[PDB]
Amino acid sequence: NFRVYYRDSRDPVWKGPAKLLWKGEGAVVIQDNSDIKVVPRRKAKII
Amino acid sequence: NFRVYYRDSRDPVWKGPAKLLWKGEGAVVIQDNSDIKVVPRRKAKII
Amino acid sequence: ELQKQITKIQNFRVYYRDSRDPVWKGPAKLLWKGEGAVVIQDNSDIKVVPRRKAKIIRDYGKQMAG
Amino acid sequence: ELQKQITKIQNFRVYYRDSRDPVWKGPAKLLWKGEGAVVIQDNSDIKVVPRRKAKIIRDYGKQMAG
Amino acid sequence: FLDGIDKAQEEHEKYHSNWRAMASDFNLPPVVAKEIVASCDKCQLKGEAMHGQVDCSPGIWQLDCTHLEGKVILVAVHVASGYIEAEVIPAETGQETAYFLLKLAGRWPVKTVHTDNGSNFTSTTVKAACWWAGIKQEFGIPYNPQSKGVIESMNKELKKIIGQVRDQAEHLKTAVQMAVFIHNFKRKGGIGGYSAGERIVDIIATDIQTKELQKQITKIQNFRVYYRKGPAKLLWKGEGAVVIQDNSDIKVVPRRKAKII
Amino acid sequence: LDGIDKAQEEHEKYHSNWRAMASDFNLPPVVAKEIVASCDKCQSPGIWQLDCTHLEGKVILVAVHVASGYIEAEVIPAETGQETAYFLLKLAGRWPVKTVHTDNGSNFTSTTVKAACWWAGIKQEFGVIESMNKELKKIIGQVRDQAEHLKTAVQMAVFIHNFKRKGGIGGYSAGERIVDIIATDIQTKELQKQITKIQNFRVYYRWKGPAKLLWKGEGAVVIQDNSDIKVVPRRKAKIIRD
Amino acid sequence: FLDGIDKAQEEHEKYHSNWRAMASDFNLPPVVAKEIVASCDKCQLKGEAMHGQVDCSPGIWQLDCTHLEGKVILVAVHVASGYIEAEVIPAETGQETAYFLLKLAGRWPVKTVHTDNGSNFTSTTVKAACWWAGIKQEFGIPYNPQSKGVIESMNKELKKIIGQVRDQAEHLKTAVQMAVFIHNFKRKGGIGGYSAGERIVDIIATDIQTKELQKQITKIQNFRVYYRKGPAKLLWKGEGAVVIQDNSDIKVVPRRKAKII
Amino acid sequence: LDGIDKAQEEHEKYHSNWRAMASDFNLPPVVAKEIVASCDKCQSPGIWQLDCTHLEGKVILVAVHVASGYIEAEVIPAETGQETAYFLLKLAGRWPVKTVHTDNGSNFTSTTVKAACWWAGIKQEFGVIESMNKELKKIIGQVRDQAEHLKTAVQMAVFIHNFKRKGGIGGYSAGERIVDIIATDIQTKELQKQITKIQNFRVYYRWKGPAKLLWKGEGAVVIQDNSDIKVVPRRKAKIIRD
DNA sequence: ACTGCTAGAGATTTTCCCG
DNA sequence: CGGGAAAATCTCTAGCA
DNA sequence: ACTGCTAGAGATTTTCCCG
DNA sequence: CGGGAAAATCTCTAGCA
Ligand SMILES: C[C@@H]1CCO[C@H]2Cn3cc(C(=O)NCc4ccc(F)cc4F)c(=O)c(O)c3C(=O)N12
Ligand SMILES: C[C@@H]1CCO[C@H]2Cn3cc(C(=O)NCc4ccc(F)cc4F)c(=O)c(O)c3C(=O)N12
Ligand SMILES: [Mg+2]
Ligand SMILES: [Mg+2]
Ligand SMILES: [Zn+2]
Ligand SMILES: [Zn+2]
Repeated sequence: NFRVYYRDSRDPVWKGPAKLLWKGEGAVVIQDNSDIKVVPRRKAKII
Repeated sequence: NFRVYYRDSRDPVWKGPAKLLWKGEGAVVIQDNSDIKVVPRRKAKII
Repeated sequence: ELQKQITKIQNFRVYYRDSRDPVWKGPAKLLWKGEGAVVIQDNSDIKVVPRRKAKIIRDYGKQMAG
Repeated sequence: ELQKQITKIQNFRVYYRDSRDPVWKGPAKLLWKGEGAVVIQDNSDIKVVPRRKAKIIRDYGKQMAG
Repeated sequence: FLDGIDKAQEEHEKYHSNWRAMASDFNLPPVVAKEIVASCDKCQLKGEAMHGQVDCSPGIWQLDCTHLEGKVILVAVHVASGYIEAEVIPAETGQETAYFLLKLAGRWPVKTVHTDNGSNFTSTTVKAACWWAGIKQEFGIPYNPQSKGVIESMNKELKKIIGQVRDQAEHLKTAVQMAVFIHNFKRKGGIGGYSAGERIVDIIATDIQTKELQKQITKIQNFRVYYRKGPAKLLWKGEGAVVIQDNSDIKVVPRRKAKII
Repeated sequence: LDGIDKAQEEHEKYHSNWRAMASDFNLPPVVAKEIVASCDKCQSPGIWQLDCTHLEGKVILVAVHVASGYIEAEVIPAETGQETAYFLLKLAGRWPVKTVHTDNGSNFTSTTVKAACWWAGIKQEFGVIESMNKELKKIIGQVRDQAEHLKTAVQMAVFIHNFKRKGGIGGYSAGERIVDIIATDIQTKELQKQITKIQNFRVYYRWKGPAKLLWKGEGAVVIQDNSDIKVVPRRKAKIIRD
Repeated sequence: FLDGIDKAQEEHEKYHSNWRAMASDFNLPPVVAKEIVASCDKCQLKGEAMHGQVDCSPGIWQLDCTHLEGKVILVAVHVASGYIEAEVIPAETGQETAYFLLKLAGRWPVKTVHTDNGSNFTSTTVKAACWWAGIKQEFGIPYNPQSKGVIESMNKELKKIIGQVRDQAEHLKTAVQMAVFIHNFKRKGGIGGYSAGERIVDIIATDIQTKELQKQITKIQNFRVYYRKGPAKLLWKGEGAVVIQDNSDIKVVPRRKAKII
Repeated sequence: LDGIDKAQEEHEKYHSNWRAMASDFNLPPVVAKEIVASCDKCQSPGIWQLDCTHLEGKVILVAVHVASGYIEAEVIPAETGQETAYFLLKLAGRWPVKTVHTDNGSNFTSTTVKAACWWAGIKQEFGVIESMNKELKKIIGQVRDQAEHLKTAVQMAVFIHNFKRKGGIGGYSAGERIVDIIATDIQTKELQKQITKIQNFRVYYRWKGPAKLLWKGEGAVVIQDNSDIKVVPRRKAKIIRD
């Protein structure tokens, strides 16, 4: 399992940690609180 | 002699041609109509 | 029969990119085309590239200039 | 007398950049310091660098670790 | 390092030092300091420094709206070639966008369209137009203009050309069509030294020609190759190598350890 | 190189065009073009037809690419010169238009259309058109119920005609045919450019008299002299500009 | 090419084609097409793609104002080291900026300050403060933030650190001072693996030490070197090379063709 | 390497500290430090003094670095704990402050100052200060006419004291002296870090008993055993962690 | 006559450790 | 002289009105 | 489960041309 | 095989809400 810290959309404040549901080249799908989200890999960090 | 085409300051429209008075690393001094101006070399083209 | 078609399909040129390299690699030699992947021959190296990352042309300027 | 001072001034490290290269070059060996220019020794190459483009340190971490 | 670990953790809970500071000041191995930093939720404030790569299949189009002199210009680009279409539309409505996309689909083979989440692109009319024309809509990540970089760049380019021809036209629609003409046929460059129109013609013709040629090759050349496995389909044998496809995996093997039936 | 004489024999007997010779015998296009241009026994993509159709009280401007039958049709608010000029400018920005044939109407003669054609470099001249314009009306009748406005039905009909109707020798669609034709014309233009660039040179070989250069290869130079094509080594030939 | 030149010029006066398009379509040499493009005033719309490099002398400071939660933070940075100072000021006035700069000058050897053309930095009070303290003011190109990139970046960094410590303080001035502390002494990196405070101490001490050492060397070692010229002053002889200074030009010559007196 | 025995002889006779030995004989600092630490015959930068000065009805908080006499003085609106804590936090963010000595005043004892010192890791303890505080008043009297407000005059006096007044053995200024002292303390801290890192290792050479590692060079390993320092080849020694 | 930079996250290249 | 592991360097991005 | 790019201006590296 | 010149490639930036 992984921890995801992300910046969602035009919001300077970083969220996290979120569960990584899917990883691709250039983006990821995260579940941060029964809220599935898709984030560019520029705006995310996976640990 | 040289011709200088420049973008002066927060104005999208390009001016020119102007006489090159001085050339340095990263900037230039131009005279565009009895108006001495200093422009970054990012915003100028010398021919 | 088959050899002519194979030579013709090898006459096509492919431009491609890798998963993390933003620059376009030169005109590789097309060897095989499929629904999702393209098999190319670039500088003695046989590669499989995603179809999503490949621009396949013929280059008509070079074909007319031998 | 003079040789000790010359060795001491050569013990200083210089980081520098060239007129159009944005990356910093490694810790060259200081040979001479002046008002406007600095003469350095980087990888068997003796160079003259503008003082405006040079950060001259000693690196006290490396001095204490021979 | 246990005691040093407690001191480093207590110091980081206050100053949030980077791994180098705690490695230096507490005699810690770099991995331990990096772990201490990575266990802090307040220190994860940066993403990985890379960009993605947009799809470039021959059927992909990118659509956007730009604004100029109070007018709205709907601009579409063919990603593979750089070929553009642009229309000055009275308003950013679903009707106008649906009409533009339906007219574009009837002039070129449009398979998928990549747009942002603007209200005009997400209307039910545009959805119905795409459904009728067999176009797949792909909105990427909301508020991520980079996913449409191609069309965005074209916006820039288009406006640039308009600034060069605005004095030759009395209306902005005429200048927009002149700019489309100039970009598509009067600017050469790119992969093949082409213009956008030449390049798109090459792309589409190459797509159809290669598809038919490979169809003929596969119809005629039928073989089964065993390497190291099951009956993998032969794809291309030559130059002391065999490219095959075993279980939806196109792989290259040396000519050795490969028998063709 | 070895197939030049075979190419001459093939053209003398079978009289094949330069593209077939270059494909079969693997010759540069300039050599095959000059082979077929040396036979005194031997010796369209850019034309469009414009028309107007009146349906349900509205005007539809239809442009047909006649080499392929490719239709581009738009409903226009009024049959005026400004609308025709705008339509022509759009057409010229979309496709390589060089000639348009019109029926000497009031709108097609106006000075705005003349100015647009002059700017876009289009030549104006005053049964493909009728056949396509009737097929378009048939398709519009078929698909009228699927749309509310007439313009949407017209664009749907254009889509169906260009990509959903197939026929001819090879069973291709109008879009496929027009891309093939335009690609062939691009090849023709590049070959003409190559010939024009090459024709300003002269070659001295073995020295013999001035000769016409055909191809400048990596390790060979193909030239013509006295209506005969010969290949000479690069070091054995000198090329000058005249 | 004369006729081709006239056709290319007439075509460019309408479409403004790039040099490749006119080279391809009119059989022109690339230099001729490039000249045709370069003679058009309407086609000069791009500058050279490079960045400059800011001065990095040990006495250079960069000052800027940033805003956070309705408060104004005046931030100064030492370019050589990355050492920062920051104060929450009630207003962007000449009085406050002059006080800040006068206090900064009395704590570190400030020689020149690099600021933008904000009204607070260009006031007569700041000018008088700099004149009294012997500081040279350098406003670069107006509306060019890149010339102050260092301080601008520090702004970013400073705010980042504040976002990590805002919960530990009840007031923004306390959080700003905590952020200054953390940046200056709790973050290690850069050229020497230093913190900002360690690096600035090293820079200043190295400056004074090297200046005195070279003064002693020049006082003791006095020689005149003739190469190939006049009596050039010897700078450094060693490793089969001689660095000298002839007529305000520090040049390196081989040990050969060099006589030292 | 060859100067180790000479270093021991020099310390035995002249008793020179490790820095002078390392400078003269070109030894790694750990070896010279262990040489001077092996002589049983043988065997401040981070302290500041805070005070308050009342002048013209206003309060000036003055912090003096006593190793150099470096003054940092600010006029504060009120003699409260909050102002003192803010001043201390600024001082600690500017310079490496480890200890402050105060006169057990009401403001210096308040819980806000205690919290600030705890956060910044400063130890609080309850004639340099008086001398500097009188010199500051003298300079303020000199430069009062050059400014309107008292705070500007105080900062001008601080500037003059730190950089325009010179004295002592070498004729340096307070700023110069404080940078030298802080640089020396940085060197001391890095040497202590190196010694602490190295001390967790043991060396077996030639095998002999466990030994203390001193330096790990490129082609040599300097160790100590039985109160005697010896250099052995890298291949001839094995290093383990205990 | 003046001038983008900085710190962190991966990825890849260099060096060290003991055979 | 050589693999595995670790340290060092290179590449590259957001944010700074 | 998705993804920065594009065209132009210098600068530097490769290829060609005739000895 | 080799310099000079020209063509090709590499590097890098603004602007695209
Ligand atoms: C209301 C719709 C839907 C949701 O988002 C908004 C806002 N937006 C913003 C930009 C923009 O930021 N351009 C600058 C830019 C920056 C970076 C980059 F890589 C490419 C770039 F073009 C657009 O282009 C755009 O079309 C929109 C838009 O349409 N909308
Ligand atoms: C009224 C004063 C005087 C005249 O100019 C204005 C407007 N301005 C704009 C930015 C700004 O654009 N930051 C973003 C950014 C963009 C690029 C880059 F390289 C660095 C960057 F920080 C500033 O920081 C800033 O201080 C000012 C300012 O102060 N003023
Ligand atoms: Mg956009
Ligand atoms: Mg700023
Ligand atoms: Zn943290
Ligand atoms: Zn132009």
